[PDB]
Amino acid sequence: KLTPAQSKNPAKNELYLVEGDSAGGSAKQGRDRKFQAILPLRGKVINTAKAKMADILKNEEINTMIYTIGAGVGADFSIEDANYDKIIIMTDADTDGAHIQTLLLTFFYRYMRPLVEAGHVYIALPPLYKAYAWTDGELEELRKLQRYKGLGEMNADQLWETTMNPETRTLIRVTIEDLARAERRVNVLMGDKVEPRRKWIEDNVKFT
Amino acid sequence: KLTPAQSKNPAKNELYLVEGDSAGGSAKQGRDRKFQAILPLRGKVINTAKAKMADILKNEEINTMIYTIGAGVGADFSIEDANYDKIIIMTDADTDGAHIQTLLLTFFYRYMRPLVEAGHVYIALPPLYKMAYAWTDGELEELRKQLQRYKGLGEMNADQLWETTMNPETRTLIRVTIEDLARAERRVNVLMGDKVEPRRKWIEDNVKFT
Amino acid sequence: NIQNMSLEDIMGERFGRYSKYIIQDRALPDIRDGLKPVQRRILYSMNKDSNTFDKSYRKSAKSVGNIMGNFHPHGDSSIYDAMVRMSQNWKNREILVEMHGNNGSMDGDPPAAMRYTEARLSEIAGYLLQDIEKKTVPFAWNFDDTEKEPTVLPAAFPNLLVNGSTGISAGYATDIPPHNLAEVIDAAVYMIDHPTAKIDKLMEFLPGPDFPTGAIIQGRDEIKKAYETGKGRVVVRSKTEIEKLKGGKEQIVITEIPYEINKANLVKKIDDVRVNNKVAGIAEVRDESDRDGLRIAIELKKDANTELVLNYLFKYTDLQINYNFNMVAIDNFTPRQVGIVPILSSYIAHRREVILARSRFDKEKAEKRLHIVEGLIRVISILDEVIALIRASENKADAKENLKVSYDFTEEQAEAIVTLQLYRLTNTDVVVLQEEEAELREKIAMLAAIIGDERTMYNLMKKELREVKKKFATPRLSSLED
Amino acid sequence: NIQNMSLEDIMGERFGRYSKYIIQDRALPDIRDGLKPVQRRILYSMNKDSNTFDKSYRKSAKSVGNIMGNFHPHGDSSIYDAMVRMSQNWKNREILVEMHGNNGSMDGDPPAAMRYTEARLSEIAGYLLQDIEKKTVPFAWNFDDTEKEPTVLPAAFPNLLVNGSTGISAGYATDIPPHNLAEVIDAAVYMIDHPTAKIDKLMEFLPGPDFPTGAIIQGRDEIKKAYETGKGRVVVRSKTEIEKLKGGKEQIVITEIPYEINKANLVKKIDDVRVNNKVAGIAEVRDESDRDGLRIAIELKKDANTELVLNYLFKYTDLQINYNFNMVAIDNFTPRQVGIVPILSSYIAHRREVILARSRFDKEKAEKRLHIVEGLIRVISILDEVIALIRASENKADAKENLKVSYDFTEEQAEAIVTLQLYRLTNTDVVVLQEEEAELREKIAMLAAIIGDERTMYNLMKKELREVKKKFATPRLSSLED
DNA sequence: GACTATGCACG
DNA sequence: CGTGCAT
DNA sequence: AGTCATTCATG
DNA sequence: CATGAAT
Ligand SMILES: N[C@@H]1CCN2c3c(F)cc4c(=O)c(C(=O)O)cn(C5CC5)c4c3C=CC[C@H]12
Ligand SMILES: N[C@@H]1CCN2c3c(F)cc4c(=O)c(C(=O)O)cn(C5CC5)c4c3C=CC[C@H]12
Ligand SMILES: [Mg+2]
Ligand SMILES: [Mg+2]
Ligand SMILES: [Mg+2]
Ligand SMILES: [Mg+2]
Ligand SMILES: [Mg+2]
Ligand SMILES: [Mg+2]
Repeated sequence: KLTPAQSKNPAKNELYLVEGDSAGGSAKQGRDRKFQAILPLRGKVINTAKAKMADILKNEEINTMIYTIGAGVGADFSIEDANYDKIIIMTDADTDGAHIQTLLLTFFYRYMRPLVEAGHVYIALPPLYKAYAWTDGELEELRKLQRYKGLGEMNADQLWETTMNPETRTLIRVTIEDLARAERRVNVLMGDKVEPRRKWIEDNVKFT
Repeated sequence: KLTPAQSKNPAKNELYLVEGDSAGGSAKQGRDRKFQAILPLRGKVINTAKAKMADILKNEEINTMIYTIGAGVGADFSIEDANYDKIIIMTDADTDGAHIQTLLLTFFYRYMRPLVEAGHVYIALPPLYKMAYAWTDGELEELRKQLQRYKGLGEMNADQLWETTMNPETRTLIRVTIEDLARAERRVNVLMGDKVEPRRKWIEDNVKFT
Repeated sequence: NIQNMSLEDIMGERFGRYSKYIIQDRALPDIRDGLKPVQRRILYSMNKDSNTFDKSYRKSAKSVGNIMGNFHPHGDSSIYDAMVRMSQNWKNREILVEMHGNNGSMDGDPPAAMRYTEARLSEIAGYLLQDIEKKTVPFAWNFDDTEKEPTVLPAAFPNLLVNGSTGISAGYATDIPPHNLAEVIDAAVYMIDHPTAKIDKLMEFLPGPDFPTGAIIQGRDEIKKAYETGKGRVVVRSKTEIEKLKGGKEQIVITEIPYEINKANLVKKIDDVRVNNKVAGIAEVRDESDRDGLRIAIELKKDANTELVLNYLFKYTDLQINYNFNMVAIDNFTPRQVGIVPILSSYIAHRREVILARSRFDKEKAEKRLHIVEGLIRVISILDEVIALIRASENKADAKENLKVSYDFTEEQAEAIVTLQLYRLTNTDVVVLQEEEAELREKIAMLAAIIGDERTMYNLMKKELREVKKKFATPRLSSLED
Repeated sequence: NIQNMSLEDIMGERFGRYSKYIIQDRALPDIRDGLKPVQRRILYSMNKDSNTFDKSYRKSAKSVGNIMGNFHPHGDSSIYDAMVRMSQNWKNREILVEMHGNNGSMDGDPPAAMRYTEARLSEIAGYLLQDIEKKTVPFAWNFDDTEKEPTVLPAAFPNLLVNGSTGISAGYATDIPPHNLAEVIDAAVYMIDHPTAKIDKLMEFLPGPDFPTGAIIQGRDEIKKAYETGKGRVVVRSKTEIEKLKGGKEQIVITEIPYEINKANLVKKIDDVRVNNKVAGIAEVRDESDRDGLRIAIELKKDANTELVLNYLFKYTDLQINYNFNMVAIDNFTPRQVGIVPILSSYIAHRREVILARSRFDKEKAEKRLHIVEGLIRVISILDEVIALIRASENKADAKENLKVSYDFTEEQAEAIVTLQLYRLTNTDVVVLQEEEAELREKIAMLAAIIGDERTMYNLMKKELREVKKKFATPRLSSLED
């Protein structure tokens, strides 16, 4: 399922979780094969806060992560026997991209906390415009435009320099700050109960 | 794979071999459930004159016509045990439709001669035009007196299909008869067989590129 | 090179970003035109492209590809799937897309793939788009900032109720059943007249949903409940008949089944009852639906309690099901649960905006011309000296300046005058122009009045709605019981 | 209700239909533009839709669907696959389509689905279309019978040789390797001067194929056989180098591989040699290729016969292969096995027809305009009389009869004058009209000369081909040996 | 949104 | 076997 | 060219 | 368990 790094090296080696085969393929091309592996996520990732742990485990995307990271799941989980120094979630800069980042994160919190609390889980920041700009703010400042509809229409030369190059890339580090404020947050947004989510949405989402 | 007829009757029942799922779907919809079955042929059919009987018996479509018409294949072929007295080939009127027919026929010829020779193997002629319906440019212009060019089967709508091609009353239908065993063995090998040179020749002799 | 963010914060911006979008911009219909953004884009694009009921069908893929490149940046499959649905007459009370080719069945088999089918807008769909070209609805930029697309359609009929919507978002879902076009309009007309109409009275006109698949809807009490609050649970039961067969045996014959129900899967499940003998008495189950009738014979055995069986199938299959109103739409960019009242308020408010906007547009056109037409009538009175001034002018710019200065023409007249073709100098007839002046004056008065009198405006609304009804009205399919 | 047909008289008709069609209009290139019909449709279509190198990329699905609806009545997937290939710079020497996104790789992996990618014509493909708006090429009706499409393109360079073709039909197949643009033009240009050039002289200009993938080509003698008869067997061998390593170990590095060969598979089959110890001394195989360079490191063991290992990889893998020229193409509606000479002549033949057609078109345009410009010069000296006369006329038609009768203007001149906009009476200056008249006369003279003198027409054809060479010429990639 | 198998000719 | 337009 | 799984709310 | 726009 996955395209692996050339050398096994739990100290440099990075796992790129890419949203879609489209981008999955542009990453295989754009990458540095020595220490960079690619694992496509084909479809919307299961929700590990809502699903029965029966199904949760009979799930292809979920199996090949437990098994591609090689540390096992839950508390049977040994961070010391890991396979990657970094784990990078690279999605489209769209909303469904956001949604996928969201489902992955809850899985890594629910079932591999060591990793999130160890600061090994990151999130890529692809550019939104083309010099390159990430914010509608740093754009008109660059007016001194090729709006990226998704990782798709980026070309390996660009993807490398902009977002995969360890020397040129911006890269968000996921960090549990308040264990209890984090469990509440996750369980409201992603849990079985609809009503509190709706409430949250009303309280926090500004429709204008 | 196959959409069966609602009632067994190796005396009325018909098998429609349809090019592709789309038209196979329209056929499911347009048919008469009681006596018309549909067996979609999805893709170009294996060449039974070129390929090795190994690969041939391993070909999904082939196996699911033999085990559908229920009479086995070759000289182990029992006509009296057929399931349909009418096997109808329904393709687009395009060239690749003309191709599929070419390939299906060389199958029945080579592996169910008893069937073709008993006048049981048919070819459905769908309409090319609608302005009523016309089947040949000639039959056409006569209707232009006192034109939806059907690009293929998947563009006709189930009630139209039934009226023009599937309804045993309102339909034109070619019957495939053998007239010269030897002269129809020669024509099949030139066209569908391993050796390329004779085929190249036959084209140069018979096809007018103008 | 690397920035930390809290799990609590990262999950915040992400879910808020997506929640808002999938709510405002995907799963739930606007309350006025009743469309989800994908459907609007389909109709607006096909319409832009002239792919309309009165012209040949286009290949579905041409349409789909155009939608995808100009307006809706997503799956060519989703777009197609959406387009196919708006053409299935067993899912839409009044279909907005006409499709040539296998586009499905109630048996729920796949439609032909995009490469095979052909589509065009239906005539009624045109009515959803009516007057779009007269600046009657707010436009925004497409994902590209390269072309403007409409945010709501003019909706010359109340599509949201006529066709329904459904309906899965985040924090919110929607189920709105379809209704009879004639009934819905009758209510809207009654409410135009009586803004304060109570649900009880409105239901004299709009007694309940009307599925395109007919059948029986039971539950007047809950229909009311639903029209009041947007939620309610109703029963939908299949049209049945009993046929006496040769000597002792009876046959249950089904002719209409519940909306959103797959004929094939039903027939299977009813036969699974026979095969399992969960209830005693079934001899055979036969789907006998041909190309122009729905018919499922359930042949019973001799001495079989035919009420017992029919009751059992009603309970334990989809021969009968409960439909749940959960009418949520987008009003003011916000999700909102709504009943029959705010729905027609919104519609009517909307048609008001459209009719106002439309009349402003036409009036501005009649005026711009009436203005030119006045100037031309003047020119004739002084042709020789106006030609003389142009002869004497240095260029187009200058000529216009002199026309203004020497004869008080306005920029707009000076431009008309100066860009007349020479052969116009042949004419001397002021009368035709004066006739046009008159026709234009009358037209502006009529338009100005609509704009300036709530009543004049509302009678227009009513007039137009009634025309829509006279034209598209069709009988009920679904019967009502309690 | 029925009508019988012979099994012979029917496979005959059916197969002849498929035969002819798949030969003329699917699998084999036209000898002049070097395109298969689908390829020509993609090009002609994108061009009509203004989707060119100078303008934005356009979502791929939009181009495909338009092609499918207007010209090519076949699968969206076939059309896209074709379009993708035209954009891969490891299959075409000179790519005709530029594409944003994953369009594949030499590892044979799949390109991104049509919904993800953007595309537009490359600058050079524009030269394939140059002058199409100018009635320079025979058109025909599309399947719809609703729009005309070109049967061949103008081809401002020889695409059959430059990009190649391949190539599977009924009774015939085609394999034509790519060639260096400049070399091909150099050849063509020579043959223009020397109609009877023989293969040997042509080979001083066109020495052999130039693959986008590079590498070494061995077989001068066979290249000649091929350039003479259309068939030939030649050897292509990968470009290698030997790097020395620490620890006394040496290492083979591959940097160019043979055309039409899958890097990923090649790497496996080489590693397979190591695994099976088929030759002694391979340590490890590594594809070290990255976004900007192909590199396969084959690291050997210490004290290992490096020439032994390299010879084995050449013989027993695809590190070295045989390319088989089988140049067939479609000349006067017929499949024809052809060599360098019928090709280049057919091209020159075609470029002649185009250039002549072009010049007739432009001459007619210029004549018409000159004619109007001549009348306008006259009108200036009688400006006032002409105005007076038009004023005196009753309507536009009468104004023209007056202009003719009284001043001997022609219909076309009179219409021109009479439909001049008033402001034009301010640009009353003969000298710029007299300058246009002069440019026009010159232009007509130059074109008449082209039209009525083969030497002058070929000299144009040579000027132009050389401009294209100067503009798009690039260095050989593949080196030669015998 | 990738995958599965055929035709056709040619080493 | 693998190519590339087709089903 | 059909097929496979997942999100999201609801009964 | 199925619904319909989305990966
Ligand atoms: N019986 C065959 C098994 C594999 N298969 C394909 C296929 F692999 C690819 C394709 C395609 O790539 C393809 C395309 O449009 O590109 C179309 N088909 C369908 C034949 C119509 C394909 C089919 C046909 C359906 C079943 C058959
Ligand atoms: N992990 C899943 C196995 C089945 N599946 C589908 C799918 F069933 C349908 C679809 C679609 O119907 C579909 C569409 O565009 O309509 C797209 N996909 C792809 C996710 C992009 C689908 C995928 C995704 C690939 C693998 C996943
Ligand atoms: Mg996306
Ligand atoms: Mg076809
Ligand atoms: Mg889908
Ligand atoms: Mg029930
Ligand atoms: Mg394919
Ligand atoms: Mg070799």
